[PDB]
Amino acid sequence: NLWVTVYYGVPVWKDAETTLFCASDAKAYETEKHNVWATHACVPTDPNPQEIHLENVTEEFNMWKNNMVEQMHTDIISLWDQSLKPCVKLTPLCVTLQCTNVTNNITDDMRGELKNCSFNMTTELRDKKQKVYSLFYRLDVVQINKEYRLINCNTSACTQACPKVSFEPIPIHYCAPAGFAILKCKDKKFNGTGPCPSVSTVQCTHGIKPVVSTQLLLNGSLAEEEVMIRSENITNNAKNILVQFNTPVQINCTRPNNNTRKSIRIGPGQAFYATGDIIGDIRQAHCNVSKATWNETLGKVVKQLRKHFGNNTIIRFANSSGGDLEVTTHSFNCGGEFFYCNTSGLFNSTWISNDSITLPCRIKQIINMWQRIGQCMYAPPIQGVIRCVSNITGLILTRDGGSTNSTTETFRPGGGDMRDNWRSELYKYKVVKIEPLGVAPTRCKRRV
Amino acid sequence: NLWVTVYYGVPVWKDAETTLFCASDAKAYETEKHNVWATHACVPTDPNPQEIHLENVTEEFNMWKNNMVEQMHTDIISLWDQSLKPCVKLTPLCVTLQCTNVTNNITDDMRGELKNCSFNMTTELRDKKQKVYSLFYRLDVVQINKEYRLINCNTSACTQACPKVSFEPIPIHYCAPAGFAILKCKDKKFNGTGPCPSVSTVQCTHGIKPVVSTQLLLNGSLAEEEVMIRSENITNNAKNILVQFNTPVQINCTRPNNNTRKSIRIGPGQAFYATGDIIGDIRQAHCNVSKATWNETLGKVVKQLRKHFGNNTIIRFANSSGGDLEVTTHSFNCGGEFFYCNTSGLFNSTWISNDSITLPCRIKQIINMWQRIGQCMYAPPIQGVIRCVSNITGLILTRDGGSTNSTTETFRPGGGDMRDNWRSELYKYKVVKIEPLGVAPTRCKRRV
Amino acid sequence: LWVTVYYGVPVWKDAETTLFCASDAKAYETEKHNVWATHACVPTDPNPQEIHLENVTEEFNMWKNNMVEQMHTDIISLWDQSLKPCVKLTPLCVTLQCTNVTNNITDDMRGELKNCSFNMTTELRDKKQKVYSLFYRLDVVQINKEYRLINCNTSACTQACPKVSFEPIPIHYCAPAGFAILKCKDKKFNGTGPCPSVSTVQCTHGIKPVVSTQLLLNGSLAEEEVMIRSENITNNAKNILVQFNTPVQINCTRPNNNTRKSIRIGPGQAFYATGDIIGDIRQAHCNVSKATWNETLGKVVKQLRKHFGNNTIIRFANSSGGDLEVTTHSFNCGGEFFYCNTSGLFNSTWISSNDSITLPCRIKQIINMWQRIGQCMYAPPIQGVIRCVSNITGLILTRDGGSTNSTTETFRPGGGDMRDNWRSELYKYKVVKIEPLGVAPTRCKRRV
Amino acid sequence: DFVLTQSPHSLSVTPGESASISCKSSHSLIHGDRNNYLAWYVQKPGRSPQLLIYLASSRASGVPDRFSGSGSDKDFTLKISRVETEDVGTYYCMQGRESPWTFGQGTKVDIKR
Amino acid sequence: LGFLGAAGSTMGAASMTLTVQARNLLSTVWGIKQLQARVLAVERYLRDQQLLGIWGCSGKLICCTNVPWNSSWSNRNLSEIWDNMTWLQWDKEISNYTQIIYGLLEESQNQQEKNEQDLLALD
Amino acid sequence: GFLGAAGSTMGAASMTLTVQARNLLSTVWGIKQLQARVLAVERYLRDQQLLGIWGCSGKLICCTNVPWNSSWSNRNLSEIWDNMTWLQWDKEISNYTQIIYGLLEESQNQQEKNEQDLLALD
Amino acid sequence: LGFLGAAGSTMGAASMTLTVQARNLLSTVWGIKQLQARVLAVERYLRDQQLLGIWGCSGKLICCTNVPWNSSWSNRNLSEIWDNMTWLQWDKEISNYTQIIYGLLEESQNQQEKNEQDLLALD
Amino acid sequence: AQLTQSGPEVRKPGTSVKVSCKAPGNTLKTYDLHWVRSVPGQGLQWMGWISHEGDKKVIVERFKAKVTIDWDRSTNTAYLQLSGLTSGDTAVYYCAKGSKHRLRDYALYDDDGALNWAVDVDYLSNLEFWGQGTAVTVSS
Ligand SMILES: *[C@@H]1O[C@H](CO)[C@@H](O[C@@H]2O[C@H](CO)[C@@H](O[C@@H]3O[C@H](CO)[C@@H](O)[C@H](O)[C@@H]3O)[C@H](O)[C@H]2NC(C)=O)[C@H](O)[C@H]1NC(C)=O
Ligand SMILES: *[C@@H]1O[C@H](CO)[C@@H](O[C@@H]2O[C@H](CO)[C@@H](O)[C@H](O)[C@H]2NC(C)=O)[C@H](O)[C@H]1NC(C)=O
Ligand SMILES: *[C@@H]1O[C@H](CO)[C@@H](O)[C@H](O)[C@H]1NC(C)=O
Repeated sequence: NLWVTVYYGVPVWKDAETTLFCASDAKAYETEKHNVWATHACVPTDPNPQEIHLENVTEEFNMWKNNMVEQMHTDIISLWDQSLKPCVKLTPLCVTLQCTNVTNNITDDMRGELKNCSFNMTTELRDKKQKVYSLFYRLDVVQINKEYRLINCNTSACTQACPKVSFEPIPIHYCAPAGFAILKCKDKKFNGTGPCPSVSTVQCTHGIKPVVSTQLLLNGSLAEEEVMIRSENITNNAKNILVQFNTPVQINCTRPNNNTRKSIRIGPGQAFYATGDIIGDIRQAHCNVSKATWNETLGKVVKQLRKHFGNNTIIRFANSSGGDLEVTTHSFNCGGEFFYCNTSGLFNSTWISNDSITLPCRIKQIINMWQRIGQCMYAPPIQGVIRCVSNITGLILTRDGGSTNSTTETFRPGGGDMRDNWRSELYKYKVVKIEPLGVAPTRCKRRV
Repeated sequence: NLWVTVYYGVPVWKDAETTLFCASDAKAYETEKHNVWATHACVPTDPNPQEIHLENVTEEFNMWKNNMVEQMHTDIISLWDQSLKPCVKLTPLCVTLQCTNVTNNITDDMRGELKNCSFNMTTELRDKKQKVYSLFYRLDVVQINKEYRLINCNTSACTQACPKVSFEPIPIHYCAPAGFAILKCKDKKFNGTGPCPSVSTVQCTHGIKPVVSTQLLLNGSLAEEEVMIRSENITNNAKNILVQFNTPVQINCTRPNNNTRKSIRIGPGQAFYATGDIIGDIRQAHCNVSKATWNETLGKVVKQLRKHFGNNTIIRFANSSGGDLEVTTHSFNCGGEFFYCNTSGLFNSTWISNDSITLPCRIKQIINMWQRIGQCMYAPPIQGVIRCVSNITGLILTRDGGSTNSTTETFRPGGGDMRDNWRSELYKYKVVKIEPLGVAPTRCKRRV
Repeated sequence: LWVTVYYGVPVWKDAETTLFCASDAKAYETEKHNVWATHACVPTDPNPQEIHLENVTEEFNMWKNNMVEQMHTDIISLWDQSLKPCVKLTPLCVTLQCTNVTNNITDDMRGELKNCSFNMTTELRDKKQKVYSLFYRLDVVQINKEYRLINCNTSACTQACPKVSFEPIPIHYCAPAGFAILKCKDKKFNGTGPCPSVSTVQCTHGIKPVVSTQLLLNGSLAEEEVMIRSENITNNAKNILVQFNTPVQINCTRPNNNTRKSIRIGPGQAFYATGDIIGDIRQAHCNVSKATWNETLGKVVKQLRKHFGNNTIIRFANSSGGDLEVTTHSFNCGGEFFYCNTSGLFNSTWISSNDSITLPCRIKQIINMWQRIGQCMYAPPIQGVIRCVSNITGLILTRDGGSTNSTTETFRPGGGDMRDNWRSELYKYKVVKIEPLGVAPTRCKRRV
Repeated sequence: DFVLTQSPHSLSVTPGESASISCKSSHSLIHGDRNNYLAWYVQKPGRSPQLLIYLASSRASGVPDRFSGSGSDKDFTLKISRVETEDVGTYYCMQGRESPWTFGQGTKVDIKR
Repeated sequence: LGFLGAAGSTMGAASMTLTVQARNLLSTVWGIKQLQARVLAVERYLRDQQLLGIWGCSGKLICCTNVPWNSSWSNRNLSEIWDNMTWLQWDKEISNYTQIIYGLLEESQNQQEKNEQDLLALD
Repeated sequence: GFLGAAGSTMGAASMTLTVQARNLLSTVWGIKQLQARVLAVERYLRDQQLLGIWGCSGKLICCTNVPWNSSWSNRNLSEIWDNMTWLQWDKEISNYTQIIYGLLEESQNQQEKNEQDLLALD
Repeated sequence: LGFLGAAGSTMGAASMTLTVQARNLLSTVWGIKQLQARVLAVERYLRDQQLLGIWGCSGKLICCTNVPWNSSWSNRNLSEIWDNMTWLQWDKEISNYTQIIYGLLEESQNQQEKNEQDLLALD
Repeated sequence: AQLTQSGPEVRKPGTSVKVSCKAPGNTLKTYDLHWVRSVPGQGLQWMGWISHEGDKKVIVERFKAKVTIDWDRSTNTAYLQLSGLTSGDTAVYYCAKGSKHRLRDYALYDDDGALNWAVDVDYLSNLEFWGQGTAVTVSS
């Protein structure tokens, strides 16, 4: 004698994919700073968090199949483009350039690194001449024959970045629609997959900074109580390893040259910002890292790889295997200037079981972001000297070699994907759909 | 004794902000002339809008903080931008011009107002060029250092106003969405703020003409009993005064020249409409106002301005204080031409305890409209003579000075802000949201 | 007898709504985008769920059907959307210098191809290149040995993206929730009136957006008899639709082995010219079989006399002329556009075998598709020989009409508006709107 | 291109013989490939000058085909075949490559006896 | 069986399967017109429920009320309807008076929702 | 008419509830439509959902098992239902609304389990 | 005590908080996101509401039904269910048998609607 | 065919001289205008030219201080103006008409192939028509 009773509002959820919506704080919203990740879209965020802890609850996570990371990738790309739409398009810059080396005050380290180029142009009127010049970096010009052209001419014409917009990452919060929930894993020992005994639910995620980097994760969130190593198929060789630090390593970067701007007029109401001329002497850009606090950190990373790779295996670190400058170098931008720096000084050692390091960097102004083809961007020059300081919170590593069962392991820096930079933040979160109807047996009957 | 009871459908409301939508006069549907701010794509209005009276209910109004005016201002600009997305862009016109005076048969007052310019323009074949000429008003050209250029070539490229689209102000009705309601203040002596002891409810507002003008409100709706003076704070000089006439005074305008429109083809499927020549004598454009009627309307306004500043204070009228043409002159357009008239002959008097006033006017073809910089429009010429008759129904004034006492007040025209114009129509409306859930005490108790 | 209230009754009435597309998921495996936007179209059901309706005798009408009007706008809108990311050939409107091709030519093709050379732009703004391309006679016009492309005095064409395909794919039309699509199943339905065999479907059968003229290709066949359908059968200003009960194959080919050539006209965008022709140059044509075509006309006449009398003489003629877009059989064969002289088919008089009929066809590269003037498309050439085989399943006819005579009826091919094509597929279907509420007497009463 | 020099200052030729006069150019004088801008004139005593050869090989209308010119890119020469009494005069080579345009110094021809 | 499958069955037999219909009433070229359809379906669906909610039938597929039948609408007997007709053609016959019947059902409801609560406020 | 009794007394308006209830639902101008419509439907459903958990769910007038706290208001029924107005009533009791709304939720659940326990004993 | 908080507690203790979960089921081309999302929310809530409405449970959070509990579905004693089990466990045991159950709930309802109408007509 | 010049001149120092050179009717209007100087033993020298289009006009910097050329288009009259004469300015002045080649040695084009601006350079092809002379004699 048992009859079906139907309940509405039961706490049951199921894995699902849905379109999250962005939220942001009001500091930039109140004054219209116009960041690339503009607040015009994201709604004002809640005045305070409303997280709820769930006792007795166990849930199965997987950081590597998360739909959140894919939905963040597309939106970051889309928000980037819509910011570049109104800006002037530098189609008239594809002419023949006549360039000569700058010889005034040059450090031997960068003989012939930037050039003094001149070319014909029109003024604000269609039918009047104008001859202009500008300094260009050697990576942006390719010889055609002492005649050159910009690297991008034979593929596409790309848009100058509007001077009043900024690339600085402001945190953006990802909040779930009605009928859905976000489960956050609070386990300190989590390895990115398997059950999480300390689940809790939150209205929506913490502030995430959309930083762009390679071979090193900058301005991120630190692990707790121990360095963490996350990989899905650790015994592979085509699977990257994500390392998260428990204490930052500080990196300082600078571009000592004192550059000067020059606003050229090309067409009605359009301007081109040339590099003018440099005050002082030309020197190499570089970044600094502490020799003591960096090899005190590699000693903590190795002691975790010793777990996955034997108690007496001899580890080894080496520089990038090769490829394009965007993948073999620690790329980033600070102060609106794009850096491509040589990390061969850091990944060089063997572990057998002040003297701050300097990394020389090269600058560029023709930018191909998101690994797309046929679409670049031109970075206007920045007045004065620029400097920046940032945390280092993680590495992207790629193993190689299978010649022996276990004698040594050689690790090199990665950079073959961009979602890796955001799987380091969205690893605690997952989205679930709520199914509130349930039927259970109990002794009851419909009277009458 | 008393148990709570919940009622669904109680009449109650609260002030709110919402997105209203346009409704169009059905009798204009059949025209299909595709004017700006399309009255098509609106929801056709029913033939008998329903007004509902609300007996002995009193409501607070505030026309200055009303949000409806902000939406209308944002809508009209949005409609204006779309209306000239598709058709021609005058980038090729930014070349050097060779101009000379025109003096064939000209009046003494129009001695040097328009010029005859020649330029080498492109043909529909990209590889050929043709020499053409056109007449330009002196306000639309500037010397480069007899070589001229269009005023805008160093600021932006103008879009040619689209020849088959009309600028006429067709009336627009604003409707509220379901769940919201519009209230109308029926009181006749309402000064814009405070209690309104007579209110009513309407589905949608009356027809509002989006007329664009400065220093005089044209084709507007009249008052019912008396000339009304309105302002936020009369004791502040820096805030405008709005006047609403009880009767109209006619203003007749005309450009008495016989213009000829000449098509020039500058590319495949694109044409530039130039002004060819004048068939007859060249005369100044002007507007007329009845001297005997303006002399008495200002009599009332002083009579209604004595209620604020005293029975005895001397009240004076002076022409525009100073500024650029858009604000310092009475601007409008009839047919397709944009007039900038000199109102120094209307505001000329001093008041102490059959003829016509003929205001000279000038014409422009490069128009900026909504006080934007970098966005421009070009208005092509119109064939033949153009004449227009219109009401005048309000003034926008600003008082000044005052030192140690109110001994002689003076007023001047102003009002370059375009949203003060519509505030004179939407001063009787407000939007509220319904809250149909109410709880009240009653003896009644649920059965079980 | 008290009023009852029923919800969910099976009642419906006619009304118009926005149907949405549904396409086979199996087509996603092709991976290649097409004009008809399979990705935008909703995925279709695994299999239809057609339901038969006994006792039902719905009334149908094929001529005043809102479904066909919707398909017309959808097809045009999809077409325009696909050409946005392609190249705008503005720099192609330049003077051409052309000479006849006389290298290994046949008599019939003499003068139909031209060898044109011209200056053209390149990736750098201050250089030009001299190139040549073969152009068909129909595409160029003279400037009185100098030529130009025909479209240059109307508008600029958009080059078709070389990757997309013009190949039709079936699209299903589906009704939204609360609406239904009724389907007729009478085997002798003449397009209007009762349909004693109605049924309802979730979506229509797969319909191919084929574009043709004077002959319907790749369509649906009738059953057991050739069906004739028209609106006002004794009206000379009305078209007549004939649907075959069996198909007659038409083989079409372009024997020339021509080669595509790429020219760079700007940064990142290229123009596809015709390079040369290998071997002899011959004429394109289409074939039909005399034995099978003739018997089809004999079946077509039989049903025509049933309307126009048994004793009436009937004739077929070759159309009264017009432009090639309407006076010829026009269709698309593997990315190349044909225009065939159909005079060989419609030539007979009726009074009551391995052979062929060859139809000489011309080819065209500048296309105005939907009878618009202002939008043109440039179809790039195709490498090698091409061939097509297709059903003929219909026929569009017009009647000349006798004046004071009745003993001879002469018909000609027409083509009308393009939407006459899809009336041959959507005649069976109509959209209805459900009405689930009803009231009826019963013995019931409410208690208390 | 500034200065042009002709090698023989005086020339004596027996009737029925051929004649040869060479003009030397300081700079290229060639625009590109096919075009060379050199011309040859004659000023018979007490008369106005006359045009004989232009573009360094082309012969003017009305000039008997006995006058033939050849040369390119800083080497030119004018040949007359079977000279006659009326060939006495003075010959100037002119360059049209760059402004200001200049004449040669002049070669003087006389019938031999 | 089947959606609208009873359209040709009799009025008395087609009323036994009302659930199949009601359950089927709410089940960038083609990206913006799609949404303009989905919202309309919900808009119509709530129109019916609201009407049923003000006649007291807010949760039933069959509902009876205290509004007397008027022969001036249709005087025919059950010997002439309910077993020899179809819902498709009854709509045609009774359509002329629907605007009225829907109105009586409203006042006949507040006529009940007050007298009911008047008993709880007294006893 | 619609809102045609906003100035009448509370008792007088109580018989005009239906006129309000019927009116609670149903390119620049184009994008305005979609925003307005989806705002109206969502507002309508919140009232229906909220009015449903309280146990009424189909009714415009509905009694409840929650007594009236004197602190919310003390005035008599001869001083409310015949001399106040709903627009005036919302002014008297505004702060308490969200507190009262939290009571009816619990009162109903007790009924739901009680009229379910009072069915299991059979 | 908050939203979804009783997900890890006994089944009987979890049903005391149905209202907390019940309240939260509902609340330029780039921004069509914030419109696609909301329309979806509305039509998901209406799907559950309709599914209850055609079971007889119009506005009831804990609704009884006359459908017998087939023992093949689950064999537990009521103490094994309502005392020492969680709703996220029960979902695992009945998932296969869920779809059929909604049928029996729907079959039993219109029978009562037809029956009660007949009994009223018997008056 | 031929051109006809004004007769000989004899002017004292310091003064100015105008020389005319006219073509039969309007038989030569598509040929450019050139001036040449002859001094016995000094050879032929080039002074200046005017393009038939009227877009160019130059004079060698040696003579540019005093000499000036005019072309009355309506009457087809060519004038050579000499001022500040000296004993070394005695010469014989010829007028010539010849052809030229105009070649676009550089050009900057728009996005759609339209021309913004270009530099066309004039090269001299031949001097094919000649005058008779004007024996200007400078003496006390
Ligand atoms: C099918 O097409 C035929 C035409 O081929 C239509 O018949 C035409 O109908 C019009 C309108 O009724 C007739 O005009 C009237 O005719 C008489 C002349 O004595 C007179 O009453 C009026 O003054 C008027 O002109 C017209 O004569 C007639 N034509 C023929 C040839 O009969 C017919 O209406 C179409 N059918 C349908 C259903 O639309
Ligand atoms: C983890 O990575 C290893 C590779 O190092 C995978 O092992 C291989 O799996 C494939 C597929 O079954 C076999 O064909 C190979 O023989 C395996 N190689 C070895 C050395 O065992 C392993 O499958 C991966 N694990 C997962 C779960 O994907
Ligand atoms: C992560 O933890 C899970 C659960 O214990 C385990 O199965 C897995 O092997 C661990 N490591 C990796 C690399 O997945």
